[PDB]
This record gives sequence, structure tokens and C-alpha cells, in this order.
Amino acid sequence: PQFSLWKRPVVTAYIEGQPVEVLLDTGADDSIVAGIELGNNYSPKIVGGIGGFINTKEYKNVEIEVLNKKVRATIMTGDTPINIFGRNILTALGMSLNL
Amino acid sequence: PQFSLWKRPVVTAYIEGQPVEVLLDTGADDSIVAGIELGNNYSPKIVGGIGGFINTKEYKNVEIEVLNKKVRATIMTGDTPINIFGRNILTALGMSLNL
Ligand SMILES: CC(C)CN(C[C@@H](O)[C@H](Cc1ccccc1)NC(=O)O[C@H]1CCOC1)S(=O)(=O)c1ccc(N)cc1
Ligand SMILES: [Cl-]
Ligand SMILES: [Cl-]
Ligand SMILES: [Cl-]
Ligand SMILES: [Cl-]
Ligand SMILES: [Cl-]
Ligand SMILES: [Cl-]
Ligand SMILES: [Cl-]
Ligand SMILES: [Cl-]
Ligand code: NA
Ligand SMILES: [Zn+2]
Ligand SMILES: [Zn+2]
Ligand SMILES: [Zn+2]
Ligand SMILES: [Zn+2]
Ligand SMILES: [Zn+2]
Ligand SMILES: [Zn+2]
Repeated sequence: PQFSLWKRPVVTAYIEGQPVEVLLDTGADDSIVAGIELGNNYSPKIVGGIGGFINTKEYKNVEIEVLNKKVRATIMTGDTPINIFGRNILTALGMSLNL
Repeated sequence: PQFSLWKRPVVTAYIEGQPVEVLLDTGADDSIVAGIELGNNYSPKIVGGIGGFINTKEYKNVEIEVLNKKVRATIMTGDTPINIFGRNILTALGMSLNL
């Protein structure tokens, strides 16, 4: 798998078996997805980026399948406009950014 | 150059001679830098991030020096909390995401 970055590197992931399109993002430390409910056992966190801050819910040991691999990783849920898989998941997948 | 993503893929660069710390961000379409002054030859643009929208000043054909390369690229200046080189510069440098 190689993403040449001429388009957004976006793929299909399954989170707790629910399909979501996600952006593979080296500029994000963590991962954030909208439109899925992961339940009542979370820790509330605030994240900031361009345009401001949002409230998130942090969930640990969540089942994720992406790029033909299955991993358990930390996921935040929140009103993000796009679903982001940040470096915590990219490293669990063994991905690298190369020049 | 390989970035293994266990730490942020941050480097230093020069933008028309001005030193900056920048994050290599596959999740950004554009490149946005705060604080530097590129002058009055710009067009306003509107950029959307995780928290909403900001106005930016768009400068074309800007010289930038990064990773021992010299390219000319479009830079936007505006209120980002982290300077980011997005896919317009990553593709100019020939970078890719690999698994
Ligand atoms: C801005 C960086 C430093 C951090 N952001 C990641 C970036 O890749 C961010 C991802 C994104 C793309 C499109 C819309 C909304 C978000 N791209 C981004 O804003 O693109 C803009 C600026 C130029 O072109 C368009 S983040 O989303 O705020 C963020 C922060 C913390 C966590 N844990 C996760 C995400
Ligand atoms: Cl290389
Ligand atoms: Cl690393
Ligand atoms: Cl490291
Ligand atoms: Cl390292
Ligand atoms: Cl210089
Ligand atoms: Cl854009
Ligand atoms: Cl615009
Ligand atoms: Cl934009
Ligand atoms: Na609980
Ligand atoms: Zn499956
Ligand atoms: Zn909303
Ligand atoms: Zn490292
Ligand atoms: Zn120079
Ligand atoms: Zn730093
Ligand atoms: Zn844009």
C-alpha cells in the first residue's frame, strides 16, 4: 500500500464493525470519528486545530479493521467534519511517511 | 527521509528565507503558516479545519527550502496553531505514505 498524496488518502475502515470512511493523517496525533456511538465508558477531552476546538469522548481498546489489518486502538468521537486516523493508528499499522 | 510516525513528523524549513517549524500533514490539502510576513501581494482565501473556517492570505510561487530540497509552492498565511505543509507541498517534494 502506497498513497501518493495527489488526492486525499481516504480509505474504508470498520470500527466496532461499522464502516466509516477515514482520512489517513500524519498531522494528527490521535484519531477522531463522527457519526458513531461508542458508549458510556470514555474520558472527555478537548482537541484544537484550525478554526477552533471541539469536545471529544476518548475510548480505549476499540476494534478497528483498516487496510486489511485488524488492530485495537484509542478513538475519540466528536463533531469532526471529517473522520481522521492519526498517528496512533498509523503506527499500529506500521505505516511510514517517506521522501 | 523516513518518518516512522511514532513522533510528530516535524522539521524546520525556510519560507522566502524565514525560518519555521512545520508539520508534514497528509490530512491537509493546503499549506498554512502563521506569523510570517510575505507582503501585500496575496489573494484572500477561506480555509476549513476541524473547528470551522478561517480567512487566509494566499501567496503563489513562494520559495521554500525543506528536507534539503528547493521548491516553489503556494503558501497560505493565517491563524493555524501549528504550521503545516500539506499535500500541495508533499507532492512537490515527492513524498508518499507507505505500508
Ligand atoms: C491542523 C493539524 C495540526 C491537526 N489537524 C489535523 C489536520 O491534518 C487537519 C485534518 C482535517 C482536514 C479537514 C478538515 C478538518 C480536519 N487538516 C486540516 O485542517 O486541513 C486544512 C488546513 C490546510 O488544508 C485544509 S486537526 O484535524 O485539527 C486534529 C487535531 C488533533 C487530532 N487529534 C486530530 C485532528
Ligand atoms: Cl525515499
Ligand atoms: Cl518515529
Ligand atoms: Cl520516536
Ligand atoms: Cl525516531
Ligand atoms: Cl534561506
Ligand atoms: Cl482545499
Ligand atoms: Cl477560497
Ligand atoms: Cl480548505
Ligand atoms: Na464508565
Ligand atoms: Zn471485516
Ligand atoms: Zn455539527
Ligand atoms: Zn521514532
Ligand atoms: Zn534560502
Ligand atoms: Zn515543536
Ligand atoms: Zn483548501
